[PDB]
Amino acid sequence: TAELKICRVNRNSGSCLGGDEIFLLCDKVQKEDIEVYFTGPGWEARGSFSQADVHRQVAIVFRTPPYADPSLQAPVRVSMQLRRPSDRELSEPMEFQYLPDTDDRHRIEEKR
Amino acid sequence: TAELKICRVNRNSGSCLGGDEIFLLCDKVQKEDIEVYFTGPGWEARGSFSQADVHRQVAIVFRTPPYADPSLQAPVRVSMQLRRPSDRELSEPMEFQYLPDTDDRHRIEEKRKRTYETFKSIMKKSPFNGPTEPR
Amino acid sequence: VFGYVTEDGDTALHLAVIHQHEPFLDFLLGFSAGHEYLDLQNDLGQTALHLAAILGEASTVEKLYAAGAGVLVAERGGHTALHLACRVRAHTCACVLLQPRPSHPRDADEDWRLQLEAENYDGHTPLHVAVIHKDAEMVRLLRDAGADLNKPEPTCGRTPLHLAVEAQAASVLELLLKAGADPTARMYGGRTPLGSALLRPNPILARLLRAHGAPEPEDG
Repeated sequence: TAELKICRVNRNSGSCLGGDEIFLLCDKVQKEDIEVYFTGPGWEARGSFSQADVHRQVAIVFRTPPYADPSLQAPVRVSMQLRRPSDRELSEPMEFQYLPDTDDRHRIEEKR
Repeated sequence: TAELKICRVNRNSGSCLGGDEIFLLCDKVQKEDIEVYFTGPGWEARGSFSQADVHRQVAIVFRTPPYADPSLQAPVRVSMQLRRPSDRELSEPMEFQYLPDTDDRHRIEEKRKRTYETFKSIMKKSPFNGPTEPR
Repeated sequence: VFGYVTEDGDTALHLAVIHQHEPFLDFLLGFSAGHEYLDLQNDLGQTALHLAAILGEASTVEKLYAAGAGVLVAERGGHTALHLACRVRAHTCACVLLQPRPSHPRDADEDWRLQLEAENYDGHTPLHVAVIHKDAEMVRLLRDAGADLNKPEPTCGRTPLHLAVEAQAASVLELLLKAGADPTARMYGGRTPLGSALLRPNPILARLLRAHGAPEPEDG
């Protein structure tokens, strides 16, 4: 069976609020049997995308999920990896850094 | 030479200074025979990348070229399309918009001018007197 | 303590450096020293130090540093003052920062090395930036400072050597090589610096890697 592997991403950091579009290049996958699994100490979540979002089975465009803590005050490093519901296989993890929300959040909360 | 088609891009705008990395998803291409051709009235340029930047011949990661005018003062729409040096074939064009650049050192300079009067004032009101009286 | 701020979030300090007014700067620092006032960030997330670094003013960076300005604070792009220096070739500024803070301000975790591996939001440490910008002089300062020459950036695991190859900066590639950067490192895909250099135009790069014991690439 093909192995799961993330070859490259356009960015490795984003808002703790989630919603950041990520372009991910990988080895051959099956569009109906693949997901982007985010994990950290006591936290799990998946990227958001549809099958139409899997390009020639070698690329995926997805939006990052919101982090556990929306009022993050400092960058938090988590893991990003490909997951196959099929056999529960996982690719080698890739670092992803969640960042605090700029303005409005914490800004109106004793900062500004 | 089946077909040339840009299916998706991560962004359609960038600094007029060039240098923005673009992730471009397309139909099958040949890494040694493909380029990203930028065009506008009286202007052409190519995206910057190497054969190693083409992924499974269905995606390309490249940096945008600098636009003709570095001191752009308003958004300029141009066309972006795949080009095959082989038979000079071109894909349908995709719009791309160059924008005025937000350079650090220059951003500081315009901020300096915009704040001249304010600065003169703050130190005027402060207990601070002024530079040494030149003999 | 003074607390004026412009519409851009710039305090009297930010404006002292923006206006390059050493005399007033000295005045401000006269009190600021040790306070949190020094690390206040305008709306771009920049502190006075960041501004001084961008301007490439080694003398101004020392005053701020001597006064106790935070050296790990990051602006909007996650850039520390050292990161900014590496973008504008501010060699002398990097030098001021790359050593123990000056003793006492100016009256007529305290490991400065934590700056070396600080990473911005692009997943870049200062060395990555110096190489991306083909800055041999800056690479030298970072090397001597003890920066990690093998640190992979996170989009696809490129090491400093991979970046130098992408940058087609042969002299930088060599500096890295002579300093012992492991030419056997592969990015997430598996490609090595040599394998990468082969798909590049400038022949020098491949020659260097070869000359420094870089194993030959594995097909494709």
